[PDB]
Amino acid sequence: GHMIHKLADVQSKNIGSGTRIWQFCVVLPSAIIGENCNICSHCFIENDVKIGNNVTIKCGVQIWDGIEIEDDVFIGPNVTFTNDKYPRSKQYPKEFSKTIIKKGASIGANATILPGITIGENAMIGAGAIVTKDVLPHVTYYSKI
Amino acid sequence: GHMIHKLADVQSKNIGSGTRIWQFCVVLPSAIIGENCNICSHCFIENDVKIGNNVTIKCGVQIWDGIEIEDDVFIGPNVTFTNDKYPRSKQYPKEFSKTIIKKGASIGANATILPGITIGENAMIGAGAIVTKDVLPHVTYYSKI
Amino acid sequence: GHMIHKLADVQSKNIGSGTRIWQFCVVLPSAIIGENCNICSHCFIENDVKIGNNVTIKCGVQIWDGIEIEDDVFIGPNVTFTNDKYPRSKQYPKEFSKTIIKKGASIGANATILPGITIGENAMIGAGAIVTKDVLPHVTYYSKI
Ligand SMILES: CC(C)(COP(=O)(O)OP(=O)(O)OC[C@H]1O[C@@H](n2cnc3c(N)ncnc32)[C@H](O)[C@@H]1OP(=O)(O)O)[C@@H](O)C(=O)NCCC(=O)NCCS
Ligand SMILES: CC(C)(COP(=O)(O)OP(=O)(O)OC[C@H]1O[C@@H](n2cnc3c(N)ncnc32)[C@H](O)[C@@H]1OP(=O)(O)O)[C@@H](O)C(=O)NCCC(=O)NCCS
Ligand SMILES: CC(C)(COP(=O)(O)OP(=O)(O)OC[C@H]1O[C@@H](n2cnc3c(N)ncnc32)[C@H](O)[C@@H]1OP(=O)(O)O)[C@@H](O)C(=O)NCCC(=O)NCCS
Ligand SMILES: Cc1cn([C@H]2C[C@H](O)[C@@H](COP(=O)(O)OP(=O)(O)O[C@H]3O[C@H](C)[C@@H](O)[C@H](N)[C@H]3O)O2)c(=O)[nH]c1=O
Ligand SMILES: Cc1cn([C@H]2C[C@H](O)[C@@H](COP(=O)(O)OP(=O)(O)O[C@H]3O[C@H](C)[C@@H](O)[C@H](N)[C@H]3O)O2)c(=O)[nH]c1=O
Ligand SMILES: Cc1cn([C@H]2C[C@H](O)[C@@H](COP(=O)(O)OP(=O)(O)O[C@H]3O[C@H](C)[C@@H](O)[C@H](N)[C@H]3O)O2)c(=O)[nH]c1=O
Ligand code: NA
Repeated sequence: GHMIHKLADVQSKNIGSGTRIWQFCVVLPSAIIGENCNICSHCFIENDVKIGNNVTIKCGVQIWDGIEIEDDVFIGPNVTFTNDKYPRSKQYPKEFSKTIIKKGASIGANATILPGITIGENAMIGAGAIVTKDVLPHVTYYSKI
Repeated sequence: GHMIHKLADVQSKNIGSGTRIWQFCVVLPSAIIGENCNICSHCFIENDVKIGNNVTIKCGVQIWDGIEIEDDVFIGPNVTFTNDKYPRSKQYPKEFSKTIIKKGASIGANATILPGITIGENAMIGAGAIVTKDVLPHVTYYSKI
Repeated sequence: GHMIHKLADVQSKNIGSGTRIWQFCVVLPSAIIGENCNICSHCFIENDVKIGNNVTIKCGVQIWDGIEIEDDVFIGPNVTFTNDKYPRSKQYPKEFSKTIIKKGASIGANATILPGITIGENAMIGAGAIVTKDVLPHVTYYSKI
């Protein structure tokens, strides 16, 4: 089975065995979540979303439509994803940009990921980084201070 | 009418027709919100706050006392506002700094807005930007990496 | 007494007189919180956590295992802490890195604090800063744009 906290609003039935979803999470009906994930408190997970197995999503993360997370990915707290490069209120694009975070990659706390981004397998994104371009497999990327 | 999610704590009656306020939002009594706004999950909206019509506020946004949002504004997820330039615990200023986000402006995901800031009409703030000075109407501003 | 909002999940009994804990907070059993703290909405507070007296924690803050906050500290909204320098999903270190935020220090909104960091007494961390090294007592530190 999976553990859905009574204080979460989980509307998806597509949740793998051993997955925990914690307090004050919202998960919309079409979200797919694999086995042995940890979805920590205060996350939002939209409809057009696929999350693999053994994925850690720390508190305060929103996963928008068009975002895929592969197996064994770590997403740090307050990591921010985007799917609309030039957002204007009530101006809905035909297609949202797709982001993919590839197997085993890690995104540091409070990093910001621009639309249409690929983060390669086993990459490491520094805490607080702004990711405006694809990060290659196994690369450590951070924003200079 | 307006839609207030049963899992929100909305204490304001000042909410325009067609406005949606989603799960785990807090809205204090004196907040004014216009028509056809979307206040996504996990937002906080204080008392001395005015939000216009057709405003999109994505997840994880707090709008403090002294902040005005004009019509047609887009606020990206996890955008952070401030109203106290030199904060010390339990040291309350006589007046909070005022921020105004002007008609049609857009603030990218996880941007940070310093106190007393004006963001001009139709401006575009890059995701993850730190805004330490006013942004002119129609200007695209982002922090260099 | 202390005020625990009915919409918070506070599991700790170790909460000082005059402390307020607001909506959609999670506080795990072993957390220690002093007197006259304000824990604003949408915070997460883990087990191996000590918070002193008169501490302000604004919305959207997570305090992980290994983090101590001394008296009179101000933590801005959406400040992000970390306790694992090279995070990989399901790879648990023997010891989490310890962070200490020393008496009277202030951390600006949406700042990011790397693991093992000391922020000295009465320091001021700029909004949106990335803190990769200890900040000395009474120093104002911010990330250049
Ligand atoms: C990116 C990271 C892996 C760097 O590790 P590293 O390659 O060992 O880097 P170092 O610690 O040797 O630092 C090298 C330099 O980059 C800087 N730097 C390190 N991490 C940085 C970051 N995230 N942003 C900006 N600069 C950073 C250091 O200040 C140092 O600068 P210097 O050479 O001028 O002294 C690490 O700092 C990090 O960000 N880890 C993620 C932590 C996290 O978010 N955990 C998840 C929540 S628990
Ligand atoms: C700011 C923004 C509009 C820039 O669009 P643009 O003017 O087309 O910019 P470009 O994509 O041409 O990039 C120009 C340069 O600025 C950099 N850049 C772009 N956006 C940046 C940002 N937010 N922060 C830092 N650098 C940024 C690019 O890396 C590029 O650098 P280069 O010239 O060295 O290659 C866009 O990148 C952005 O941030 N959009 C907001 C996304 C968002 O938050 N959506 C809301 C949630 S869905
Ligand atoms: C860091 C801070 C205290 C700086 O105050 P200060 O020392 O008076 O700095 P100034 O306003 O004189 O700015 C000096 C320069 O640093 C820049 N700067 C200021 N704060 C900055 C920040 N947080 N990040 C990056 N640059 C910053 C300014 O743009 C200015 O650049 P310039 O010299 O090129 O014009 C203040 O800007 C700040 O970040 N306050 C925290 C606000 C907050 O988070 N409040 C909590 C929530 S209410
Ligand atoms: C009991 C409880 C837990 N949680 C979440 C938030 C908390 O940190 C986490 C603990 O589960 P875990 O499996 O021990 O930890 P997790 O894998 O998420 O993260 C930990 O390990 C990794 C490797 C570190 O990088 C990370 N910084 C740690 O927090 O689960 C909640 O969100 N609510 C809860 O009530
Ligand atoms: C069903 C549901 C929705 N929401 C919020 C969060 C979700 O993304 C949003 C969907 O409503 P929308 O009107 O389709 O989308 P919105 O206008 O907010 O944003 C979308 O369109 C803009 C133009 C894009 O830039 C943006 N990135 C998109 O998310 O409403 C919640 O917070 N909880 C919910 O249960
Ligand atoms: C009524 C209510 C309040 N709160 C929190 C969030 C809100 O901003 C705060 C008000 O309490 P306060 O003691 O007046 O304010 P606080 O000390 O936290 O912060 C204020 O003063 C400091 C000095 C400023 O730097 C800061 N920017 C201010 O918000 O308490 C909630 O989280 N939920 C609530 O329902
Ligand atoms: Na943030």
